Amino acid sequence: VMTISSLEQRTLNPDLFLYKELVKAHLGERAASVIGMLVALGRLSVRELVEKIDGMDVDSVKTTLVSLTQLRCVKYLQETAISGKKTTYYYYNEEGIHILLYSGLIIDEIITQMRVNDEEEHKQLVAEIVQNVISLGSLTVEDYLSSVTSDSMKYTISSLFVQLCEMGYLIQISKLHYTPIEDLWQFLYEKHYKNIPRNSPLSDLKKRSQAKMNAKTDFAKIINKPNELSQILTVDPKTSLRIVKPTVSLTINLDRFMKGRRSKQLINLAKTRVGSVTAQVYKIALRLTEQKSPKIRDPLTQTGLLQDLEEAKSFQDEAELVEEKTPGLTFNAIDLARHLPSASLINSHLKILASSNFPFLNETKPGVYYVPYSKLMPVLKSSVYEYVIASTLGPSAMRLSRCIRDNKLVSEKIINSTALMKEKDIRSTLASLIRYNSVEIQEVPRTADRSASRAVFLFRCKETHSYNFMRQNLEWNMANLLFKKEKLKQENSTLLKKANRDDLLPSELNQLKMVNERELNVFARLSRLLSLWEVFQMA
Amino acid sequence: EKAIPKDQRATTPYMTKYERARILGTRALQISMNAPVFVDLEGETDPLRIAMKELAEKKIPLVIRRYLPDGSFEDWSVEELIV
Amino acid sequence: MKVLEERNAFLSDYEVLKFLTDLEKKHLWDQKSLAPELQGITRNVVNYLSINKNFMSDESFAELMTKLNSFKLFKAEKLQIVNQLPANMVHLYSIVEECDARFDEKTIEEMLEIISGYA
Amino acid sequence: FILSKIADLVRIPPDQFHRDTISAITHQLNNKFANKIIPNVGLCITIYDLLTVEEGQLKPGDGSSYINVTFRAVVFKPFLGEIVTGWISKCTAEGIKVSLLGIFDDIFIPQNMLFEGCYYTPEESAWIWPKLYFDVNEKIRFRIEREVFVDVKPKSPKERELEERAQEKPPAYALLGSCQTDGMGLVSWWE
Amino acid sequence: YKGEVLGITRFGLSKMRDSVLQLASFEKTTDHLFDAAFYMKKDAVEGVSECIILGQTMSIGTGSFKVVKGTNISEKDLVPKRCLFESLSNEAALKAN
Amino acid sequence: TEGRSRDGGLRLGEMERDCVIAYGASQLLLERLMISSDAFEVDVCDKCGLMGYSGWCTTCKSAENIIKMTIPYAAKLLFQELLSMNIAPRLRLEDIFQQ
Amino acid sequence: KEVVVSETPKRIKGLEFSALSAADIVAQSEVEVSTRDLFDLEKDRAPKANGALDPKMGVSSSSLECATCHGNLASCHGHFGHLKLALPVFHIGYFKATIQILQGICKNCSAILLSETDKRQFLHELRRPGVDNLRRMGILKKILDQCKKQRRCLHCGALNGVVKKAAALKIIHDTFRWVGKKSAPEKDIWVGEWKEVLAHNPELERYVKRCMDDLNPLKTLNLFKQIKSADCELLGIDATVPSGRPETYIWRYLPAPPVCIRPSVMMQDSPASNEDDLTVKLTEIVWTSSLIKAGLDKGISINNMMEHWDYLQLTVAMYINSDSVNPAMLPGSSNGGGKVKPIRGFCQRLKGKQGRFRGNLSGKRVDFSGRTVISPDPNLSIDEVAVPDRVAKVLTYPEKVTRYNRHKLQELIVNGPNVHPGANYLLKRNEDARRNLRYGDRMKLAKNLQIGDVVERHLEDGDVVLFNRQPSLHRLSILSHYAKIRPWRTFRLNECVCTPYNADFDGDEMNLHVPQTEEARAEAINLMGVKNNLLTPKSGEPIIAATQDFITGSYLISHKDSFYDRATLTQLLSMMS
DNA sequence: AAGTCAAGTACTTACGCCTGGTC
DNA sequence: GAAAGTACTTGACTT
RNA sequence: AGACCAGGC
Ligand SMILES: [Zn+2]
Ligand SMILES: [Zn+2]
Ligand SMILES: [Zn+2]
Repeated sequence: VMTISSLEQRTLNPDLFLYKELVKAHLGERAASVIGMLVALGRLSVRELVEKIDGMDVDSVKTTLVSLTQLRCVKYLQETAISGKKTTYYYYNEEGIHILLYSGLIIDEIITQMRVNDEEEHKQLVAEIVQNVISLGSLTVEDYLSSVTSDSMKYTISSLFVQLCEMGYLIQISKLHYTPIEDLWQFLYEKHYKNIPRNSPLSDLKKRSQAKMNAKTDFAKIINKPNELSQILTVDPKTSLRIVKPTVSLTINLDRFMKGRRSKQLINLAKTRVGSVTAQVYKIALRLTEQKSPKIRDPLTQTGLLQDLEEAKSFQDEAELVEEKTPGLTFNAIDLARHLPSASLINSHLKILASSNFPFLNETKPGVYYVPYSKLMPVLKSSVYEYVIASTLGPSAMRLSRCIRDNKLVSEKIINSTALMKEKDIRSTLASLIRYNSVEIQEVPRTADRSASRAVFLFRCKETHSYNFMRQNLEWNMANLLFKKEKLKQENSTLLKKANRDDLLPSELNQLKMVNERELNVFARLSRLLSLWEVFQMA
Repeated sequence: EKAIPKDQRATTPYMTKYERARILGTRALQISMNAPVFVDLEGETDPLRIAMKELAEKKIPLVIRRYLPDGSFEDWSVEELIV
Repeated sequence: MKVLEERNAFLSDYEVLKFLTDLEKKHLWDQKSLAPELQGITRNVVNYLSINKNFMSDESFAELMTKLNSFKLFKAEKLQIVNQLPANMVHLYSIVEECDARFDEKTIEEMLEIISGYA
Repeated sequence: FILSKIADLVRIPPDQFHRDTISAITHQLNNKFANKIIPNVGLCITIYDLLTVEEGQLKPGDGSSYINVTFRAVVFKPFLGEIVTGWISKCTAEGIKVSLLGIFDDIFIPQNMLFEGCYYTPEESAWIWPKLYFDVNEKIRFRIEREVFVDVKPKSPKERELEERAQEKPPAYALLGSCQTDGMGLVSWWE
Repeated sequence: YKGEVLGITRFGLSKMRDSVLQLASFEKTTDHLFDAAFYMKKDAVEGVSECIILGQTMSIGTGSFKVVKGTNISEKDLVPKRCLFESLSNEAALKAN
Repeated sequence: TEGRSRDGGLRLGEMERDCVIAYGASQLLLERLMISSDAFEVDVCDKCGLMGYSGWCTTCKSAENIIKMTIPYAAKLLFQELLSMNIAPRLRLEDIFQQ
Repeated sequence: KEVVVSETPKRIKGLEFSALSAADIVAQSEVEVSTRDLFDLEKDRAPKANGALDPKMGVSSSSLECATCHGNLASCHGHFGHLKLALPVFHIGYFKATIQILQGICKNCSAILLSETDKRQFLHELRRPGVDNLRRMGILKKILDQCKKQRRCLHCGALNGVVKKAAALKIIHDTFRWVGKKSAPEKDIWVGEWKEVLAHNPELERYVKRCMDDLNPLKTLNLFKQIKSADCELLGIDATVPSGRPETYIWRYLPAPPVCIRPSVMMQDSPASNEDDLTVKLTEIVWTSSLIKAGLDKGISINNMMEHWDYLQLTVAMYINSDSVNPAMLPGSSNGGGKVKPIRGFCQRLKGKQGRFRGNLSGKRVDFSGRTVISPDPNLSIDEVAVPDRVAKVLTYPEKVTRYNRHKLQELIVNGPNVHPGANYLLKRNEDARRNLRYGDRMKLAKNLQIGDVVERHLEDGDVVLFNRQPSLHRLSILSHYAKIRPWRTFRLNECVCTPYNADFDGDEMNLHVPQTEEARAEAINLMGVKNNLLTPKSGEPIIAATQDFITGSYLISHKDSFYDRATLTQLLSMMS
């Protein structure tokens, strides 16, 4: 009745509307059009935009194009055909809107981890700098330096610039860094099948080894190019201190921002399982070793090509061995209570972090101890997931979830016995558990091929389907959240315009405090479930 | 969209019997709606028989319009057409 | 229905009465032959218009341009002074912005004397 | 007053075939607008001239004549700030409502931007100034300020039949203004 | 003419015609209605048996042409006449400034 | 209806239907199979093409875009049949005039 | 006030076929079913309240105020309302296509399994500007047979097999034809899973096995909620997104039909009112639906509810279709017996021939008609057909009196609807109900008779009527003649033509149709007329001429032997004319 | 082990229209 | 019990 | 309303 229950919008926009919702708040109108269409139909051509919508031809497209490029909201690729001419195809770019869905959250960690400098002028300084970075979408150093006032300290803002290069965070602008992972692999795939001068028709399987191995080493140099390079940033001419290259520009990055929150999730699990001091001891390790830790960067070869059935492991364990290599080889030798803002050696507090392992924290090698980034994720997904059902439903829903996960695929016979207590309430919460997916249903017959009821039942599996249900939690929570926040704007729009011109009456101040209240609380709810989604996007 | 000039036409100069069906039908319908008549009327009844008489002297003030497949339009006057 | 433009060349009120005298002339021409639903605007226009200037002309209108040209008052005021509050002091002070303003002592009184040269 | 330029399609029956086109289209266009209010262009009074008229078409199911023509209609609106003669009609405590005999009573000036010392009384005395005042039947000069447009007729059958068996918002064309510049509201204060 | 010999039978009657109603007319019921909805077909109302459903005219025979009458109106008298408005107004502002 | 003791009528069959088609007469078919049998008017909106009562489109309340025309009763009944089951037989309209 | 109103003539261009998704039915919703079973008769005067049938849905009777609108039968047409179905009960018609949408997608990640340039090539193909419908089914087939051979999913996890749809309405996908004697990483877990089963109770699993894996309608619906945007185009679904993409091919809501679809059948004597089969269907649905609604929490168990929900997909399938009613199912009560044929309520009445599309829709009925036997006559010239005055009294025709008819038609009014030259009806331009002239009046009523009125005169000479024989064969069946008024009763026409109708007389039957508008009337005689139809459409030879006695009669007259005299030749010429 | 040409089983329609009595 | 055709899940034969 | 059977061309 009256449809105000929002059943109208409920069915028809999975994923999708997420993107063009955000960019609408960003810009709106034409900007939401192109991207929203770039999503729905996927790969898109310049002329193709005009055909579909009748979008105010060639005035809007050329305007939106450069607008999307500066903030790099479009993945760009150009090639040709055997017939002739040229073609330029655009893709929905990485997650760049998610960064627009981040903003201050990134700047948060930027300010908080800028410590080792104690409560300085930095707070107002780089906050002005970083806000100028993301907003413009690209920043050249000299033109940025030109914006700084004269007859003052020029290297005060450059006191932290060469400190902006730091370890992670801001890196240089490079070339094809924005590029489809599938396409760059195919572009690098040339000169490999292209390589042989009619060599010899022996061992066809050697064409495999040739192309692959040569592509892998050529892939490593490309992906590690943005990762760590000290050429541009560490330039140090005389008559000065170390100063970043005035020519080469910079850009923000996925590296330590996606890592910092990943450590938080580890801390949240840590702090749960140990004391506050132990969480700190494990923290100081992660802060130093986060540089060489792939973690969030893990698959990196996954998108853009096949894995295998047979050779899947020969791919997978090839990654697992280099996931064995770098953490084992490179990472820190044993230190003693490094600095920090309990005397002697704190390794004893590590040993209590050692002896107690399951699920995680401190599995070791002889002579050197470090936490694996491979086997760690499964127990990380376990915990958070079980806490989700814990928060959602009562304590009954918890206990049964693992009851299916101890052994696997069994009937109600040993379940009723081994679970807890009562049949009818179990059947109740069985239907509540089986309500939305995640246990599926088992299909095996009884004394027939396929006939009817009384066939035996079992409960099992569905790890990825019990994952994706938290990916539905991604958009539709934030959706109505941000939407009815935006609807709160246009409703009070006549007031807000009056407030802006004023920057009177008893009741005009009332609705001023009203919206502002709702605003502050709706952003606190946004970042809340934002932190929840971020952990669920992997495995 | 625009009409081909009166100068040149690819269409046959004669008229189809299907055309005669609508002409007599149209004009007679306007008679029942109380229009005037451009021809001398002997004492009689009905719109139909006075319509055939109206066509005999070709007093119909109508211009027949035809269409090609490409939309090159057309213009054809009843009076000029001959059978 | 479809509109081909906002506003065409500015039409003040003179020829309204003149060409609604044509609308008059055509249908029944009112008061004379007295011895649809167009009567709403018909009786309305002629009454409001004519009653003003009583308590008009042909040539002198077109000859009123002379000093009305040399004056820089532009447009909005131009066709406005045709009817409202002729020829006394603060009357014309209301219609035109910067009425007293620039030129005061004599030149604006030249407006008063000529618009008093109306009737 | 001002001259609008619009286009339109006209249906003339067989009954008008005996007369001339221009005379037939005239009467029809007069039945179209006349006193009716035209959206966003202001209020229209009469019709002026005829142009562009071309060959009319015919649909197989009627036998009438449909012609699409454009014409320039005489409409009404002075401009944002114009002063024009009129006089009041009704009243309450809001502000005075001035009506120009010959067009509409739609003009209404509430008291906000009016003079500092004016107020309504329930005493049946209309308005008072701190120096004199007036009432209906006396002429008033009023300046235009604000103009508003509405359409709003999606009335529900559920909602419509409600008002029918049970037993205002008419702002089709509405103008209002601010007279605070001295010398407004009566012409005999001068002279 | 399509380049392959087929036709006149329900299996062969779907070759060219994209009109779903006339094909569901001759022989079929359930399949064509659901199939056209699945693939989200559009097509058009064009043919004869298609038009007799929606109850409108025909594109062949008597309905192959459009009947039109002349307006007979002259091309001259249409021109408007403006007086006294375009004289005083513009010429006043255009002198010396 | 058909038969006797109620009232009578006649039948144009699909076999006979082709005959009047072969003559090429459009006008005769417009009168006979529509006006002579069942003549019905239906309110339809250009946007979200559907059917409604009076000036209300239900799901969208406008009354501004609603255009009223004529159409056989069998059509509307078929549409109310189709739409009852899940399928969308949407209708879109254009204008005859303006060239 | 009083703003202007405009109108424009509008034709029909095309249609758009698709599935309404979840938004529209609740938007078109007037009321909600709720309740259950039980037509919800108020127990006093026995009116319906809410439920399936209700004061506002549609109306089955002549009074019955609708309360959505007023004017009952002669005004109201129909209104829509929805129904809530516990769990996503499966579809019927889309089921064949539901296998295909479930085919090309890999179950693990629930995404398309194709690879790069393959997809890139096909996406370029269909976007070629001109395309035949045949090309659609050609590629959409191809793309679906391309995913058959590939045993390897690309970017996501592990993989699986094909879906062969084995059973009806039971979808089970067999993971099968795994690499022969080659250990899979998944198989090692697979066989390891069963080892923990056969350990506890070795009896049952070895007893019956190898049924592989199925897909529940609920979980395949949750499997359809992942893929959005990307490409649904290779799957046949284009998104301009009024519709929410193929999440709509599974029943969730439901469009409960108006009362204009099926009424409550009345009369047939008796002191009561009778429901119709389609009403019984959905009112039963609310029961078997709410059965799960009440359940699933408080009482019952796991495997009981199962077949009842499997019984639900049986009901809805039978509801809108035919042969899905008996997939290994029989109703018990007392036992006894089943086999009632007509129960099908939807796809049948809409089915071809008698029900809707052929018989009813293009098979419509002709008003203003007549039928009677045949009988010869020499005296009627061809294109003339004599119509008896007795059936000419009940056969009318519309006439609009203008400028001419004023004289005679006003005389026809005062004449009366008894004698032949009269009028049975009158219609004034002021739009009354109608004026039937039988009961009274006449007289003074003929004094006014304004021009814009309409009066129906009796059929008379000089009119146009088309003639027909029911077993139609060719173009020469339907013709058109002039009418006439003669005595007795019969349809008599010239013997010159027995050819086009193939008339042996013998007491056959002949159809009669009289046009209405002046347009169609002039169309019939000036085109379909006999004089123009004198020649056969095919051979180009005259199909009509003298026959039998006329032929042998002309022989003896022109016979070389016979002679005649002036007096005899005189009357013979006078017999000619 | 894909790619392969030839095999067993399962489906929708086969007559235009009318005029009578019977459950 | 209609007969006529068309469409849909499996084996030799290769590589 | 949905049914039947006989029979007509
Ligand atoms: Zn609508
Ligand atoms: Zn109703
Ligand atoms: Zn997959």
